[PDB]
Amino acid sequence: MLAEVLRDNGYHEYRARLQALLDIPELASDFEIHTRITDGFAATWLVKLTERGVLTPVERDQIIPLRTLKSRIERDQPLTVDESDRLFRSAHITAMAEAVFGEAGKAKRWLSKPKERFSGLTPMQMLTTQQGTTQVEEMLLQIAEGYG
Amino acid sequence: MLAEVLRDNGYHEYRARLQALLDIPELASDFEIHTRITDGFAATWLVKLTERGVLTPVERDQIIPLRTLKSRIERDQPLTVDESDRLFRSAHITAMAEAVFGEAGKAKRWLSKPKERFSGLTPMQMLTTQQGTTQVEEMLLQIAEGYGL
Amino acid sequence: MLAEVLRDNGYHEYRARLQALLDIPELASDFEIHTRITDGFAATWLVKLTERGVLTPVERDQIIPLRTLKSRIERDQPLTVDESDRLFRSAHITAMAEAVFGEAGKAKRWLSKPKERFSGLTPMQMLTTQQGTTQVEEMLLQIAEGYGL
Amino acid sequence: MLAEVLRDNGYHEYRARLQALLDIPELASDFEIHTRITDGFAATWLVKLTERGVLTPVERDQIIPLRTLKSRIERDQPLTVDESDRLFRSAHITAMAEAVFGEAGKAKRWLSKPKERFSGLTPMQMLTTQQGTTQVEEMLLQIAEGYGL
Amino acid sequence: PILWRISAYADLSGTGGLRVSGRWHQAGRPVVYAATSPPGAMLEVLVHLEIDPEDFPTTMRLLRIELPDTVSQAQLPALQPGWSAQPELTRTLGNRFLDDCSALLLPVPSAIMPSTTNYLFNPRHPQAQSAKIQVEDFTPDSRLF
Amino acid sequence: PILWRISAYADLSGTGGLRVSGRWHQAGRPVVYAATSPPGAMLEVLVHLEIDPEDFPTTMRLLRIELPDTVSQAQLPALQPGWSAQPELTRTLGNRFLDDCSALLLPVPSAIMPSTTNYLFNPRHPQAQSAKIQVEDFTPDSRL
DNA sequence: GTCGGCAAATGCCGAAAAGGA
DNA sequence: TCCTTTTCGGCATTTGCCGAC
Repeated sequence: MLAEVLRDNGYHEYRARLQALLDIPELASDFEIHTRITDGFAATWLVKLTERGVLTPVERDQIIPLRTLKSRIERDQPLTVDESDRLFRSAHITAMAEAVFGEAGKAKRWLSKPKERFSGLTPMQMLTTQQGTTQVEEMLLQIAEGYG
Repeated sequence: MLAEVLRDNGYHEYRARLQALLDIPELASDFEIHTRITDGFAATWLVKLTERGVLTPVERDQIIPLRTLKSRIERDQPLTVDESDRLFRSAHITAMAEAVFGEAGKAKRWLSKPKERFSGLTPMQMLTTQQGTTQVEEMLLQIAEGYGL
Repeated sequence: MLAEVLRDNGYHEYRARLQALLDIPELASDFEIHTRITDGFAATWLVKLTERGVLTPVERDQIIPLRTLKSRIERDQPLTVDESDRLFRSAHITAMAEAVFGEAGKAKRWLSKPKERFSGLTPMQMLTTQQGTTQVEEMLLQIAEGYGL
Repeated sequence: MLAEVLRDNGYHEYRARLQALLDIPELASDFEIHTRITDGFAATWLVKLTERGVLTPVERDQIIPLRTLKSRIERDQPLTVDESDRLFRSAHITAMAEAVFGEAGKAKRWLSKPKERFSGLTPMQMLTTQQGTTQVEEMLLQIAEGYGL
Repeated sequence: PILWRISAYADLSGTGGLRVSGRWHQAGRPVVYAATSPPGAMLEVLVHLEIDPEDFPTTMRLLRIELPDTVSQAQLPALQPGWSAQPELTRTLGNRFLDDCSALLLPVPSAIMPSTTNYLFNPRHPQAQSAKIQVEDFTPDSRLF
Repeated sequence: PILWRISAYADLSGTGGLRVSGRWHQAGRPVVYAATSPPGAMLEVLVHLEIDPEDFPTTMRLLRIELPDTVSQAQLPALQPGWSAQPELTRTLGNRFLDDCSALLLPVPSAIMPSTTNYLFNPRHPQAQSAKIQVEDFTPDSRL
């Protein structure tokens, strides 16, 4: 719950952005977030996130392959728990970065820029493991401590 | 980081338990752990864990279906990144619980008992999402820090 | 003596619950209760009690085996004195627990849960002997009186 | 232990009398007594008691019919939980009356003769139920405290 | 000096002690068990009587007991380790205190928490009338059941 | 007076509050939760952390904290009914007490027991140096 | 009687080269 | 260069029968 380490209004801004990114109410409980992930998110929301430029097509492909996504849309099925988990990881890191940097542009640029600590990998590529997600959150908090 | 709050003593305990559970050296860095997860885990290790009574068969199924794991071991394929991540979440929550509770039995019991905070779900059932694993970590650290009010 | 310990409305509520559970008048004397037990309770009452969810099938079997119960009912027979005394033990413990706990669910739950005082046995399982029944009574009175030290 | 702990120094005497009647140590816990009852008492002890003159043949057959007693002694099975429970009730009120009166003879005379309170029934017959056993215990307590009318 | 009790009755009679015994007394004497803190009494009850919070009796009541500063206390002898498993010894000492009727209160250690002191209250001492009792209600912001 | 803490650590640093939240604080502030009685703290931990006595951690330590009666404590505003289910309000109040650095202690009511008062301890307050702490060991006659 | 496992064909997932901007 | 469109190969795992505890 490293997003709570953000100072003053950070976490609130984190919840607002997360609400705009994945329709998660700002005062919802963490267990409610877990339930929303388990019930599965709408694939139409993912397609719209790609259309609005929130995610790059390769990021969406890493969340879910395109044929699988079209199958989900036609069969009218919510995303599986792991596809929804990856989508939530992406949206959560995006909202955290937007709360740290204060703007979608810089945040998206910092998220797509390779890092020495990650052996030349971008933070968005680090969202494949729990440990990598934790590392991205730790780096964001280190940045927010010594503002930059 | 996790070590900062986890008190280098207890953090060494956690890393030792994680090494015993997942053969990740206790001096590897966090990026090394991420790489080991991405490289994949041997299904042999999962069947050894379930045979040593560390994981319940239903927990093994929550990590990966049995027939899929049989396909993995036949093909001699490492676990996929998402299967390896589920396995790591399981073993990592187990290691943190053993570091906080001091005994494996009490830790596993606490992880296997329903919680009112999780609407009657066990912490092991919370490990299906990033947020659920995070909630389990938060509860363990609340126990460790004495935030009982 | 019991009516001296169960103060306020404890004894009255216990007698009302016994009247509901075993058709035993609230104003009947203890000797009247003993004579009613010796005369034999109807098996129809037992099957109605287990149907309404007052007794579980395992508890009914503790009271009387299923084959013996079917023999009794198809022969238009009342229960034997020992079977009647076992059923009375069950109904007495249930009514006493409902008087001390103040409602039905809590009483039956506490009676159906293992206790370390009984080496992991439930109070309803203690109702096979005079001694276990008296132990359950002692626990209920310790609860009512506040002897928790 | 429900109503037998109410005498000054009489509880240890009662436990010693019970140890003489049944092999039940003075320091055995109540749960141990329950497990001793549920393990089954040996019918040899019962025939030895009815031989030593503490149980009359009718008081013996009230615990277990003579046919069933022969069956037990021959096929070498201890008394059932209900037979052992009746034997325990007998020995329990016997030890209690011995602790109250101070001698076995007056206790046996008091237990074997009918009493008006019970409308012409002997206290040993009142052992058919939980309620009658409790009534006998209450009567013994009233005698022990020096109650008048 | 304020004491805390949890029981199905809102008095200090303790008549149930004439039939049922506790850790610190044998049946045949009236006694009131109390704690120095409401959570103390609650923990004692829940642990020693094995009550889950979902089965907590509706009849149960929490009593605050206020006593004057002139109240009389007794002193328990030095206990040797292992007394939490020797109920006969604890019952002996409590019976002695209750029968001598030398004081109203008896401080005893807890079998659950270190440095915690519970109390025995003798309702036959002449100081038992000086006790002022009041019921503390269980509000949904002060409940675990 | 005397306060009681139950935690794996035998200090008053409370550094876990920098990354872990509670009922009376948000993550990022150092803080210590304490009770007025060892049974109080034990009951709070057992109820709110959902620990069974057979699973009580063996790393847990009971710490007795002694402070002079001259210490500074801040008064909590009056709480209307429902606060036990409003963690945002209690977290905000605790954060305001901690960041203002006005007093060393904050008395707060318990959410499971009436007439029971727990305490917030701010280690960043300059009066946290007068605390004397000692561990009270759990004896075999003090088990759960 | 519960908990756990085994294997076939229904069913799902998405690879891969070829096509489009 | 970057990304999409669909082909069925091919992975994944339900589902009911059948073992272990």
